Amino acid sequence: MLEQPYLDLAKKVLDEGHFKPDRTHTGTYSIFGHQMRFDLSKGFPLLTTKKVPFGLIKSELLWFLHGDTNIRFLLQHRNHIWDEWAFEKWVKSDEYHGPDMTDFGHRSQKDPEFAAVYHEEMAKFDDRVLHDDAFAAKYGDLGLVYGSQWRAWHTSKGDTIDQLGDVIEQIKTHPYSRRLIVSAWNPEDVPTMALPPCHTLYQFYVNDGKLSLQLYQRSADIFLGVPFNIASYALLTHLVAHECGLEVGEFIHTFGDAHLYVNHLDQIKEQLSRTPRPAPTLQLNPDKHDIFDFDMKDIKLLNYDPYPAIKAPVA
Amino acid sequence: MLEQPYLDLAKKVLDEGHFKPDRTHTGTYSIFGHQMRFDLSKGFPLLTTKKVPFGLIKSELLWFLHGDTNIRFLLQHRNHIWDEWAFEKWVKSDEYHGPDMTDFGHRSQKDPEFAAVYHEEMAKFDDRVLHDDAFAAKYGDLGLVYGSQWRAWHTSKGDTIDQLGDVIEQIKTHPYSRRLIVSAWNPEDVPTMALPPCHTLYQFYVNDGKLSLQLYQRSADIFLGVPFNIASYALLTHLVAHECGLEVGEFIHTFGDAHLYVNHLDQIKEQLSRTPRPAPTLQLNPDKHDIFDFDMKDIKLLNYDPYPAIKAPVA
Ligand SMILES: O=c1ccn(C2C[C@H](O)[C@@H](COP(=O)(O)O)O2)c(=O)[nH]1
Ligand SMILES: O=c1ccn(C2C[C@H](O)[C@@H](COP(=O)(O)O)O2)c(=O)[nH]1
Repeated sequence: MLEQPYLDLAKKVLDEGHFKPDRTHTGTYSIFGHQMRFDLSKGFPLLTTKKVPFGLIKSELLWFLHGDTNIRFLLQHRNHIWDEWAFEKWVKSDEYHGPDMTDFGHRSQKDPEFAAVYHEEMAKFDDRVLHDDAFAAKYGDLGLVYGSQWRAWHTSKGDTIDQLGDVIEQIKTHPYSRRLIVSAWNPEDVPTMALPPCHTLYQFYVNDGKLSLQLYQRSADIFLGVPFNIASYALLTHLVAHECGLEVGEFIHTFGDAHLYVNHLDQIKEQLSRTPRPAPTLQLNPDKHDIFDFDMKDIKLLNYDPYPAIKAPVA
Repeated sequence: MLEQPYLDLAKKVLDEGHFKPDRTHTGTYSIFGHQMRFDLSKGFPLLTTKKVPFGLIKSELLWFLHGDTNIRFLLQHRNHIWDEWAFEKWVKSDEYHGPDMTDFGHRSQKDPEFAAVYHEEMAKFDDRVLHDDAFAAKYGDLGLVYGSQWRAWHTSKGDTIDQLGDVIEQIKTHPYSRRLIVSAWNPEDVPTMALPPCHTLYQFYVNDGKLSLQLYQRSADIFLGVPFNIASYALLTHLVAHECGLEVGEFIHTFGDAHLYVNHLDQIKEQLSRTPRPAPTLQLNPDKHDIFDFDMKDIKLLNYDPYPAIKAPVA
């Protein structure tokens, strides 16, 4: 059905998987080079064989579209995906006096109480960001995330480029350009970076009255991370169709290392026995139109009827 | 056989082609999103159903690998592909006194003698670049081509980054990195550019002892331009295997708008009736090893037995 392209992508790695060590050797089955297409006029690519939080997808897409870099917008939308990127530098200088949280990702995972001390000093940190302009301003700002790469590229001779906002004036005035790319990869500040962008680039395209978008994902954690990535970029494809006064066609996901983290093998076999359900259908607020100054309430998901959720081990 | 992935890519555009105007409306049949793989241990992807100049492929790849930007290296290797990018600014100021060559690409195409005056003032220009250091230095330097993007990215706080030379120290010391990308797309100087890079990026990958490379081509002229692109990047895949002391696996070509220029339809039907011949096999000089300071003589093609050539109308 609509997601069938996803569930085969997980079976091919279950058959071509080269075991590849990486991580800290930790374990992967991977393929290199894969492309899967979703026809967004049949429905929205949110999985029906795992319940995926559409709420944490739109909160983050609209952080991206507002051009935002600050953990504070996400936290005051209960969406906590980016938190330890900034809870990481909290565990760094000056005011960091007290607990350990020392490359903590490792020890909460293996912990009775290392994790709860991790878990509390983190909400200490979080309801701080929510509450003082100076802490928030200092440590809640990640610097180089997608809102800053998409809406403010940093130039020599200091400017900021709005990459997004210029390819959409470009899709309004020249529908047939093959130069409609946004690149989240700047190669200058990429070794001075903690997580090199994974959505490296995407490219839109107008065929007869309708818009599509293709994405180069440099590395994708098949089970835990692709469920979420398919709907973030098939959301943005509906939103820029919205603003360009166009119709909606295809979302093409193309992949570099597509992998299955090894600690995740029993779980993805379980969803692999489930049978699809019909996918939801997304509609968007008709009367506001500039997506950049949209809020949660203008995006709704109807008839999402998921299977239950499959809980992680994480990546 | 080995190239069979190419000839089907031309038949799918002959069946899915949306006619798309572009050019100056001029004419195209295109698809959006396509991926074709070549297993480089069966042989080299140079077409056997068109004779493709392996000589103009390696001259240009080694310009790229030397980090060169100057029409002069290519001209003193009889390879003239980049010439009118710099013959274009010749038709610009100061010393440009005399002929017309005014967006000339158009009028030589439709010309009795507009073209020969185009054709002579161009060799005037060419054996000039070959002969004075100042003209050559001034107009034979294109500025932003692949040697300058691959081997000298331009940073804020003026440096130049060697993108290539760092991912190969990276493939020698960390074979399993999914962050091995080179991007030829800088989004700052891309509207102040005549031809936005078409090979936007590529990404290498080490699976068990062997190297592969995947390429995102933003726009590719199926008949006249892909024959050449497959062997330029499947050359570079053999050359960096060479230097990393590794083996050779796959070349994955992934595509954005793959198109068939309309003036080219009878010609690509003709090659489409030909039957493959076995592809050549490339060997490289064993005893020199740093590819960056290689010359023509270290790359040889054996048993290339092509069909005849199919002459263009151009793109
Ligand atoms: O939603 C997400 C989150 C993470 N990753 C990945 C891919 C790898 O598992 C890891 C990044 O590691 P590198 O590929 O950058 O080493 O995170 C995704 O693909 N999607
Ligand atoms: O060897 C080549 C030469 C040119 N092009 C292309 C693609 C388009 O035909 C044109 C570039 O036009 P834009 O896509 O940049 O508009 O040149 C290639 O793909 N390969």
